[PDB]
Amino acid sequence: MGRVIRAQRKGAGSVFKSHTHHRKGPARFRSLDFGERNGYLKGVVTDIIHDPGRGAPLAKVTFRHPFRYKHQKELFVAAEGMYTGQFVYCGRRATLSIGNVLPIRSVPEGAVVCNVEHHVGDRGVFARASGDYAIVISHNPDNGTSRIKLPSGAKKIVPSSCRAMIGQVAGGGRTEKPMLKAGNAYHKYRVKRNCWPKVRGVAMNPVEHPHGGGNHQHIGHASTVRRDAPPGQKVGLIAARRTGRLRGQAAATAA
RNA sequence: AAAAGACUUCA
RNA sequence: UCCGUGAUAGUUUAAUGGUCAGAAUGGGCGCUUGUCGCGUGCCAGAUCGGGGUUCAAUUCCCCGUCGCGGAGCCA
RNA sequence: UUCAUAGUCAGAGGUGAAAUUCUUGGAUUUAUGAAAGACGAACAACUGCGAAAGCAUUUGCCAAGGAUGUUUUCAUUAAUCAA
RNA sequence: AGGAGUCUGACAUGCGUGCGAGUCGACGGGUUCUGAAACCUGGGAUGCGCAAGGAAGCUGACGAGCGGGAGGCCCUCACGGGCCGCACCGCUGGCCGACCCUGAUCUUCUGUGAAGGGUUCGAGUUGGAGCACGCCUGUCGGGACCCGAAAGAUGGUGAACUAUGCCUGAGCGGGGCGAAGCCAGAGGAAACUCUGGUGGAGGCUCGAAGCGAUACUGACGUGCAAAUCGUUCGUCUGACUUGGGUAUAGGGGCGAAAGACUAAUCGAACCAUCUAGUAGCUGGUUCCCUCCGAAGUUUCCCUCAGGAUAGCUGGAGCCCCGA
RNA sequence: GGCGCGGCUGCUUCGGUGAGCCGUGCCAUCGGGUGCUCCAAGUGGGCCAUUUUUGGUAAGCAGAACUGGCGAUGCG
RNA sequence: GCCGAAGAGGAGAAAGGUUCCAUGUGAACGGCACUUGCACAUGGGUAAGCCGAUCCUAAGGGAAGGGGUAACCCCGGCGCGAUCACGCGCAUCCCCGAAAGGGAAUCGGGUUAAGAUUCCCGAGCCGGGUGUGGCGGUUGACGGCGACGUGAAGUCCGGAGACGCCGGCGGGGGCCUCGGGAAGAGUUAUCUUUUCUGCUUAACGGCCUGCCAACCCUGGAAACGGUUCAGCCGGAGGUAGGUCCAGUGGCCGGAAGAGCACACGUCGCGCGGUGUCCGGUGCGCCCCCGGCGGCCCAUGAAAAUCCGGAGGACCGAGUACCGUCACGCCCGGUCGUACUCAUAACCGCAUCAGGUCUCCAAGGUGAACAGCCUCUGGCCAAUGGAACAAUGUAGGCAA
RNA sequence: AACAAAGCAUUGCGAUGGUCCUCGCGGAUGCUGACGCAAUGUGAUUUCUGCCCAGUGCUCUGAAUGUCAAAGUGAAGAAAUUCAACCAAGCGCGGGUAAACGGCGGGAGUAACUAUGACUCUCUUAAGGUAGCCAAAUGCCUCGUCAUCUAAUUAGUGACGCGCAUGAAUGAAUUAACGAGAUUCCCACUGUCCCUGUCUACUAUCCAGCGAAACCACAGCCAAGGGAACGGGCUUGGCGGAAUCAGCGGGGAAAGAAGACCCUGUUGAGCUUGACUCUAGUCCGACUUUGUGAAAUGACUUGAGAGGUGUAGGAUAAGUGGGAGCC
RNA sequence: CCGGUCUUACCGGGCCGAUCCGCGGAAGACAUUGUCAGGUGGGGAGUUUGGCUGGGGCGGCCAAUCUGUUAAAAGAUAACGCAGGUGUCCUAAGAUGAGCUCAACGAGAACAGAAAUCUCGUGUGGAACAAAAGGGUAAAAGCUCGUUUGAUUCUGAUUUCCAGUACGAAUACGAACCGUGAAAGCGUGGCCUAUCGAUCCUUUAGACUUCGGAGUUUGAAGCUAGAGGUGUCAGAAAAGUUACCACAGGGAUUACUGGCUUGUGGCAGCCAAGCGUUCAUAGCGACGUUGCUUUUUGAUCCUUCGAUGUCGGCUCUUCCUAUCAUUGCGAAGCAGAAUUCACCAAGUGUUGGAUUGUUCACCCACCAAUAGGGAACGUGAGCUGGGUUUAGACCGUCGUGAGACAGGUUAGUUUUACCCUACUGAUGACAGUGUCGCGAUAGUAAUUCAACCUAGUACGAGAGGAACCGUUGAUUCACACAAUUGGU
Repeated sequence: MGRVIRAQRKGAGSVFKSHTHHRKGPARFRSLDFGERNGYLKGVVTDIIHDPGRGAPLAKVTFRHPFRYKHQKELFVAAEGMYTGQFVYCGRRATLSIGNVLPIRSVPEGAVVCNVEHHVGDRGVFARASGDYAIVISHNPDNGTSRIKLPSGAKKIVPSSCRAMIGQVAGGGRTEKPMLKAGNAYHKYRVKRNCWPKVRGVAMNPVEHPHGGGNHQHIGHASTVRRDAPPGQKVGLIAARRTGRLRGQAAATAA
């Protein structure tokens, strides 16, 4: 049989983890007391600070409104075009301006949003990463459902009460340009949850992977491996729909 | 609104 | 050199239950067409070499020539 | 087109002819409703405008340019031009 | 000097001794010496026997010689035969259950049971037995004559070595080359261009501290050293080097993945235990003498480096033909 | 071993025969090289020579047969 | 003669664990001698308010439900006022975790065989904790256009500490250096003299000509002007100029006719001299420090502590209220400190050519490497003797 | 030359993510969000990346038909035991899918000089090797053949060439820079060489002192022969004055290691897989947790009705007691 | 609004002052656990993975069974010994009885050749009997015809199995029961010589037995007998790799050195077809045949697996002769003359380079010629370390894969202080002394070339082109010295 394949090493352990202490703080969207046509939540962006845990920026927002419990703060997710000294509005009668957060119901159809909730008050799930955005296609006055298209193209049915932020996430185009030092890849790995560099399965000797062994390097068996297959076996193309470059489309996806 | 291709050189 | 794996018409290549052998292409003959070709009807194998068993062997054994794959450590 | 809902049967799609495709797990075709994306039919004409490329939903905003008419200014100031 | 047939059980025996169709004694009490033990005794325990068969019902006799050949007698005695007579072996056949067949008398619910035969198996006579301990010898066993491997398993102890991570510090002489783009000078309508020039980017170059470890296939090779020395060679602002504090622990970890690395131990760490593993394999197994004196063949066998069963041997008893 | 007497029996005609059995009498060049029982051993891998072989060019080959020796046998 | 970033200088971390100092020995050690020693024996030495521990918090060791797991084992009111005694307010807890992250305060001279920034002598300061008076002030401060300089419960907001890499200007430091040239030392087969040491003093109470950066100060009013090493800056008002703030291990000057030797000259004391010398060069951008530009698919710790903004209920009469000066005092209650730190004190079985961390990158010529040096300083490794063949190992040169 | 790498592709993932550790809590995912995370293939640039879905892998839809477990459910039935009906995922039935595993052959005849073959055939098993490269770090034959270079070159380089057995992300070709990587040539130079010398140093040697191990059944001459066929010693021959110093290591099958090779042993161990058997994990159906009801559509009591398909018989003799009369 | 107070006042307490009333979301009889069922399931774990055998593989059956030969044996008898069969096929391809007798050849029949068919004559085992071999048999055991069912049940003495060991098989009976047949008899499977499967379980057969108060149904348990898998045939449920390896052993067994052999290899003799114009023997020489060597290859398995260090090379000593050169020779198809073949002969020589790890061999210029063969393929307590031959890696080929190849490639370690012995070299007693000597005996030193004299002679048509001494010098080796030249 074998010594454990790296995929089990994910598992638990100090080596597989991110530097979670290092991450900058929780960036959850403030669950509104109530009302909010301008300023029972008014923010000023004061600063824009990088998030190591995702590599795109946050905007530092204060947020100052009262009560007790009152709760306010802090570093909310940046959208494109957010600047120091711009106003942020968070809630139901917030102005429809980029950087403001409000429930989907309040948003006009055809407006790009980010930090969209799965479930109301979870504060925001979908459209997060750099330069991505969901697109709110349908509402109507929809008591029942607000239809949003996520960046993959899947059309998601969400409760109209789910809040989102208008605009697309900052940092777009990050993906376009090539890393162009091994060392650039290296530090970028250090920050995230990953064991790098990666040795190819074929490169190893048999004990380390299903791919390993053989004088010349090659996968002894067919690469694409079972949904049924157990952990340790399941490597390569897991249960692949198709392979090789030709004749597909993006995901389509029914409701 | 057309199934269907060729066809040696110099005179 | 050892263990595995085949061969059937000019060529590529199906097939059986022991009594029965095919296809496609290529080719041989007509018709298309002014003439070739595209197309259209017609035709034609000692099942590798070899011996044995049987009522009857293309089919069941054994050998061999060739073409294949796969092994051949610790020097 | 997709989604949902209504109803419903043996086709549909497509062409030269067909097949691929789609198809009983109820399609397509049919009605209404939603969201998204694209484009502006009808209008659009031997037609108008920008220096040219080009530019066509109506509608609102900033701001340009060519007509004219004035006889105001420079009173012939100007023209074309490789780089 | 130490260093190998031990220990006792079972099952089978040899040799011996007491009673002998039963024998056989714990445990208690009774009692001395002695922690002992002994003796009397109830007599546990109910073996092996005393007769057997078989799934189970349930059933269940002991008479005979024949031959060889022990020995007595009769005789008659130089010889000698006749008879019985039993050892013991060979040979014969009936019986008692089981199987199968015929079954009387008859009982008359029901079936028992004379006579007789076949058949194999076991049993019974002239082939009548044991028990008990001791002392032997074997077999199997328990570590099983003794030593001798790699192992597998459980639970602990290791990241002071080393791998990777994290935290937080520290280190990199000096020199070379010259990316951003802007000045002047100069051109063009613009676009932007030429030449001088500045500034300095870099898993950049030559190289110090520091890291690494290519070559002599040198020196050493019971060393300075359980991987060292000299000289050579590579890197040296980076995916770099490194101090400390520190994660991740055994088919698990860690690996830029070599089966590399986890305290001199890694294709599965170390410790202790299971454990006196287990070895058809190698080695060894310690006093004298006597009588006789090998096999290296045959069938079976996951069988051919062994078992098994005869074959080859030898002892111990019993008896009196054979080329 | 052979004979006679007497009983019983068999297989194969209500048919012919011996054989078997029992009972009873009669008459007849070697020389212990040897039987039976219990329990135990190494084995349960050989060799060679001679003779006869079969394979193999052969072989200090391989593999049998028949025997004597070595193994386990001194001494000359 | 050798050692030179330490093939052998100084200070230390870990680790050792008394190895240190002294005296006395010499059986064993030291791979040999030994009078010696890091061997043996006996005595002796380490002294902290101001060094460090200590307090904080960082990967994480986690204490704290519930629950798997028998189980081992593993994941995830308190506080404060308040004096008369009593009531009021809130959100994520609490310890360990760096003797090299962060941090309240000390130097100079002297002295011991052995300690020493540790005791002393002089001087200073801190922290923590009760009294005192000078007065600076009083319906909670004047001055300076301004900037800015010279009370107090309930209650919110917060810096410093506190932070990456590259390049790299500026201040100035101790250096290196030169000369005027003291004071005093070398030395001349044969001189000019030069050459050499040497001229040195705190921490810090007080003064500063106080750089850069910010001055959206004021004031001025540039459409081309100012200005850098470079980028730049400006009419959301440039350059002048009237102002500010504002560093330092940094100028001054005091601490300080406090101070031990440096050297010579002296029995001892003393006395003189040096310590109250002058001036400057060399991007040595070195270490400390303040700025700038550039850079990252990569963004560079936290808390303790120090410390103030507010925004204020209450309280301000010959009564009564605060806060730097000064000052007076007490406390200062814990542990550690020796020595080695390595070709002999660590790890490696050894007095092992191995391995093992920080600072001293400013010692002189030459910065191409390497060498040589010197007032630091340190050393001649536990074997010698006499020849010198071949063999061998290091190694030069060969027509 | 291995690994990494930046760059290039497939695939899984809609969040309580899929995936890893874990009985579990929970954690790691991720205090992230498809421009993200995992799982894998290949490996800068540049030009490119052909054909095959038959087998294997995997995936898709399956409201319909042959196979497809258990339970509940029906039949015989005292049980139970035998049988049925229902049927998931899974075989079947069908498709997609090679930058998935991988594959890319076979033999023929033929031109108006011969030569050669543009031209006509199919089969295994899906296809039948395109661009390139090619005497290859892949070529057996083999030092292939030609050329360069050298005197002379199994080397090296260039060209050819049915390639024993090249070839496209099992990546093909190509290629600047880089390199303690592999091979070759030239100049410079030289003691590597002709061919050895002298010289230094420390050893050596000798002296004083200190003072070891390995190893040791064995006395220890040569040439022959013999012998278990590789004798220091038997046998015959031949030689030898001992002892001691220094050396060259010929021999003692010299010491040093119970051969790593190889064979066996009903030995071990790591690894593999479509041997065997199992065990986690995943998918899927059922049972508890568990409470409701629309009806559509299955079923049971009573009660009141339409009627009851064996030969002949108008039609109603399905089959039982009753049975001479009920209004 | 109330209370307290000093009611031109001050304090406390309650209510109202943007509200009455009555944790959030999602989702819900699912899901998630708990449990069970089917499917996938080297992710993990435990395991196995057939012998023989001229080494194990790899091919093969010679792990069961028959035979002619082997086989010397009455019986028993080996080899991967020769030769070849059986693992089926048969209710007629059995049984019996009556009745017939061949295969085949000649002769005869228009057509028919394959021509049967039909006839006659001769016809002894040559035919016929399913099937190997072999042996057997002529009113049959073979043929023909009818009938029949005994290929029935149960039992077995005994032989084979095997000298005593099982299943199997045979060779007979008896008991029961039939047939045919005239019957006597024959008939206990196949002409004969004999043609296969335990053990649990299951299956059924027949009858009977049995399962713990009585009583009654259901099944179970069982005796005796037959059929269902074991061809690894006297009976396992069952694949590989390891070059990462490990262990116990074996020279019981390989590679490998040695030894035996000597087919192979090398060399020779004999004979002499034949060719060389003619001429066997100047030369060349087949077929055939006998040998010698031990230095290639093969064979064997004696020696070592508690260890024999590998190839190639280098250097260093020694040898053989089957002689390449040199000396002396003989013949010639030897006019000179280059030569060609061969005799005696081992003294001395036998080289330097290019490719390749190479040995070998190819090539180049040399040379007088650049011989071959042994000494453990002489030579690792000398060296070297390129190949071979570990662990890393690539390519090609094969394999599902681990991984493999007498397929290629890059990288990849060389321990020891000499006790004995051997020799080189130095010491060194006894004896009446030192020195000078003798010389038994022991080691070997000179080899070869070029050129000149002879001679442009001999010999020769010519072309070309010799000898002996006499002279000079140099290659190679040895000893030695150092004036010179050269090094230091």
